[PDB]
Formats: sequence, structure tokens, C-alpha cells
Amino acid sequence: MNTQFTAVGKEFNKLERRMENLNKKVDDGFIDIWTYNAELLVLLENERTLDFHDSNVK
Amino acid sequence: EIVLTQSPGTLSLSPGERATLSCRASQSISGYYLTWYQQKPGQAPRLLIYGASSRATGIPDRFSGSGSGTDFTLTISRLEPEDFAVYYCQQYGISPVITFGGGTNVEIKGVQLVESGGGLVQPGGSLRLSCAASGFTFNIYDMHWVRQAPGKGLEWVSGLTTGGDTSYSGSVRGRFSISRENAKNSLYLQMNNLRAGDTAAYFCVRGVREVGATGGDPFYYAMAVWGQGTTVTVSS
Amino acid sequence: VSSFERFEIFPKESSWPNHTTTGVSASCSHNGESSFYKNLLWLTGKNGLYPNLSKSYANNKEKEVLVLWGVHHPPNIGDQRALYHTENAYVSVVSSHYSRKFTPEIAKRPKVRDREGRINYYWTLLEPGDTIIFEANGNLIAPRYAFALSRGFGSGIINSNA
Ligand SMILES: *[C@@H]1O[C@H](CO)[C@@H](O)[C@H](O)[C@H]1NC(C)=O
Ligand SMILES: *[C@@H]1O[C@H](CO)[C@@H](O)[C@H](O)[C@H]1NC(C)=O
Repeated sequence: MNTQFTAVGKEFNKLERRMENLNKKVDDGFIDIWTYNAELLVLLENERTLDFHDSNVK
Repeated sequence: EIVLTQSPGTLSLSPGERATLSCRASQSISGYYLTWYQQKPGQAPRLLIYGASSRATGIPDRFSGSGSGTDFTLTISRLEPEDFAVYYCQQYGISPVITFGGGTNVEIKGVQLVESGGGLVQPGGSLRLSCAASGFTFNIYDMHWVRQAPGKGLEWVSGLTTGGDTSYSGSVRGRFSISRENAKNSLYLQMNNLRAGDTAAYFCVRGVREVGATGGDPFYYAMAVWGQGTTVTVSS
Repeated sequence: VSSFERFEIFPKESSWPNHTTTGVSASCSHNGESSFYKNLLWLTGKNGLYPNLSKSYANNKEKEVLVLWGVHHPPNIGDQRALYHTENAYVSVVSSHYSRKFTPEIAKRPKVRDREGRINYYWTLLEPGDTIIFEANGNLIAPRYAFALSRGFGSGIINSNA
């Protein structure tokens, strides 16, 4: 990771709904991507970790 | 604020006649700045004219004036014996200080406030007055306490804008003290160190719509409305 | 924020002799006593005496500047004639990048915080080197104070009750 000195939030009127549903779509997109990658990563890395142990004992 | 000088303090004239009165000061002083009154002795003041031209509500058309700068003027188209009265000259300083011409008798030849507490005290002593408000928004207007000896030129004791900029006279200041309440709809004047100069009648007075609110209430830089006043005296 | 502060671009004293300044209203209040916003001004005539204005500023501080102003929309006309003495509205708040004018009318509205009237608020950033001009026939809210600043990066905004 690189964690910026970040500011997440925005907020808008109701004549910007292009941008509202955008920024929703944007953020939810990114959120889901990190979520999916990280969940697979914990699964796989733990699988290979068990295999790493298994290998060393064998 | 500046010394005024009425012209004349008393006159004697006949029916079916005009009447020219000239209230003029030291300096030249901008002309939507004065307002003009009448009083029957026994009665409170009544308002007539403002800004050297223009006319108040509920009216004939006869009292009408002109003039600018140093010399402000109210003329009169017709005289009548119901007009038997002392007319006054009240101006809002830029140093926010009302100044007062000393009354002008015409002799003809052949909503509301309520004051509280007028009466006696000992000289050098201490006493308070109040006023209370009826039927409006005491929020808005710039208020004034005023004095008047019997059959004399007036004097202005104090006034205050609704933000907090006081104006007193340098002689009166400190011995009196004002304080205001809008939620309660009332005004207060705690007074101490009192001598015979205060031996006179006083009035609570509602002036100026500051800049803004809802209403059917325009503004001048004259008064809005007066109270019935009350007497105060030191004596022993 | 990287830098942020408050200064007095146009001191209330000596900015506007030729318009009476000190008028306020009673909704903008402090402990049950009337007021108006610190950073800004009303302007009105010298006993019903409106001249029309041209004023300006540009940066000497060499930092970036943040400026606010307003445009008067009375709920009735008798104010508009009485204060400013024109039914004409024409204002022109101008810069190199930004520029905009204003010519509003009376437009009646309901009581909102015991007010029908409105003042629409308008603002911009202003950099070093660039000049701003105000021109007007009244119906203004002016800067008394202005916000000096540098930029910042990465900080932001929260809604929270905790
Ligand atoms: C006000 O107008 C007069 C015109 O004679 C001028 O001399 C004076 O400098 C003006 N003041 C301002 C602040 O514009
Ligand atoms: C005010 O605007 C009027 C509109 O025509 C113009 O004639 C006059 O010269 C302007 N005065 C000033 C002081 O800008």
C-alpha cells in the first residue's frame, strides 16, 4: 500500500446528479476492487502459508 | 452634534396666513436628516415633516418646507387656531446624537409604548425608569430617551442603536445608564447622581428601522412614534 | 489549509465615507441584540444620498486571497428607492479570469427566519498579481475583512456528532 494524506468526502447539490451517481459509482467501484483483491489475497496467502509449513515439515 | 437655532421661538399671526420658520445650524448638514414636530402643551408631540420636503401620514397639505445644508426650513400655507402650538426641530447626528431646536410657538391672534416610574427622588440620589412595548417588534428600531423642561427648549439625554453603539451627551454620560430587552419587549434606564437639571419631563421614543425585516414598515431617518412621557424631579 | 488567516482588506473606517455603513438587521444577532456579520459591510446613502462606486484591490501580500460579497434583493421596493434611489440594479464585480455582473429586481418570497428579503452571496479566489474591481449602483455587500491564505493539500471535511 501507499496511504496518502487523504480526504475522502465530497458533497453536492441536486443539479449535479450526474456527478453524484458518478462519485457513488467511482468509490463503490474502487472499494469493491480493493475488497475483492484483498479477500482473495488472504485466502491464497493463507493457503500457500499452510503449504509452506507442510513443505518445511516434509 | 451641532448647535441648532430655530427662527422664531415664538410668533403671533392671524388666520388665513402662511408661516415661515427657519431652523439652521452651525455647519451644512445634508437634508434627509431633520424632522419636524408639533406639540399642544398637555399633549405629547406629533410628527409632521421630514427631510425638509416630505410629509408624514394622516395629514392635510399645508405645512410644507424646503431648505438644505446649513439652513433647513419649514413653511406653512395656512394658519388656523387649532394649530396653536410649539413646533420642534429634531436632527440625527452623524455623531449619532439627536439635536433639538428649542420649540417655536404659533399664537393665533383673533402600537404604543408605556413609560414606568416617573416621580421624586432626593438630589444626588438614585432611581430607575423603564418603558414597555405594545404591539410591534422592539427588535428592530433604534430607540431614544429624551427630556423636556416645561415650556422650554428640549434636550436629548440618550439613544442607542440595536447593535450597541450608544450615544449620550458628554455631560449626561455615566450618571445615567441604558439597557435594552427585545425578548421581553421593554427598555430600562438606571439613573444615579441626579441634580435639578433633571427636574423636568421625559419621553421614551421609537426611531429607526435599521436595515431589514419583514413588514409594511418603511423607514425615514426621523422618528416612528413617541410615548406619553412622565415627570421626574429631585427635591428635598 | 497550508496557511489561513483573516485581515482587513478595506477597513470599515475610511473605506466608505460617502456611504453610510453601519446599518444592520435584527436576525443577525448576538445574545438577543442585533448585529451583522463581522467580515462584511452594508452600504447606504448619506441621508438618502447615494453616489455610485468604483473600487479595486490587488495583491501585495504575495499569498492567495479569498473574497466574498453580496447582492441585494429586497422583498419590497420602498427600501430600494429609500436606500439607494434607483430601481436600476447594475453591479460589475470583475477580474481577469472571473467576471460577472448583476441586475436584480424585487422578488417577493415567504417569511423565512422572519425575512422575505434576500441577499444572494457571491465569492471567488484571487491570486497574487491579479486585480479585482467592484462597480455598483448600490444593492451590495462589501468586504470589510478578507481571508488571506495559502493552499493546503489533503485535509478535508467531516460530518460528525460524536
Ligand atoms: C466623497 O465625495 C466627495 C465629492 O466632493 C469627495 O471629495 C470625497 O473624496 C468622496 N469620498 C469618498 C470616500 O469617495
Ligand atoms: C451613476 O450612474 C449613472 C447612470 O447613468 C451615471 O450617469 C453617473 O455618472 C454614475 N455616477 C457615478 C459617481 O459613478
